Amino acid sequence: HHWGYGKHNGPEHWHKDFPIAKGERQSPVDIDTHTAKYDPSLKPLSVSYDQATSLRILNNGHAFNVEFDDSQDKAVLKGGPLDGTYRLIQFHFHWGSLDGQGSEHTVDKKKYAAELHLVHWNTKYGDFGKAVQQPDGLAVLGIFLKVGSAKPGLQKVVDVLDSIKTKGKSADFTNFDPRGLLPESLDYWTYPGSLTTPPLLECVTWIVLKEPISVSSEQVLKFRKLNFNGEGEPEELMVDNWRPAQPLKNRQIKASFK
Ligand SMILES: CNc1c(F)c(S(N)(=O)=O)c(F)c(F)c1S(=O)(=O)CCc1ccccc1
Ligand SMILES: [Zn+2]
Repeated sequence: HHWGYGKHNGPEHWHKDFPIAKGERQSPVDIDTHTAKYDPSLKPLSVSYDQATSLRILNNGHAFNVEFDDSQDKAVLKGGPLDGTYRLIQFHFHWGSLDGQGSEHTVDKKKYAAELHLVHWNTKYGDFGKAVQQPDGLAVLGIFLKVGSAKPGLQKVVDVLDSIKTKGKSADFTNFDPRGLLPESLDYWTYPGSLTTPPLLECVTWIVLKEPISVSSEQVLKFRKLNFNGEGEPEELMVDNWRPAQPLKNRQIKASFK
């Protein structure tokens, strides 16, 4: 009876195994755009993905993960609100059963169809597993997806999904360039928060871009053909793998713009 994205094992149950679920800096949150504070001290985000080296794509049972070789100083996130250098380790998405839901963060209560998480760890902690044990261990760049025109830089991911349909499947995934997933603007909101799945560790500086990317209905439809189950088990479509917004408690969301 492990955690997941259903009635008896979904987000409202996670606190029994992971009591930090009711902690002081949980994610996601609703972003109140009127209450977010413009912070003229915030720097432009520096996203340096030119040398990123993707390796593989994996269905981990609740998302698909595009993994990068993070053993050199390649794909890094810096600036913005961050004090160090954070290295890209992987990206994944959260999405809905319907276009009207799927994002984890919300913007004035608006839910997007999906949300992309580009996950980076602080190089001062040496590796990802040590970083998640620190309050400044991770920087996650969150990007909303809306349904409209296709995202061409997404299609290589979409097309490999039929090869990783079920939990535990992987496929080689080299030469994927994550710059194809970024909107034109790097304007953002930022706040201190957590992993949005168990173990829910309070280790994340969230950086959420204001500008969504467009993907086509056919692209998100292929996300929804994935399965939470393993091969040879009853089929459970991988949909609604998002945590709802959590209490903001004693936090301020800062805006890089306006
Ligand atoms: C990639 N690591 C990761 C993560 F990025 C996030 S999120 N949604 O970005 O805060 C999580 F919520 C999260 F829980 C993890 S995990 O590696 O500890 C547990 C395994 C896992 C892997 C992929 C997606 C979610 C959780
Ligand atoms: Zn995520």
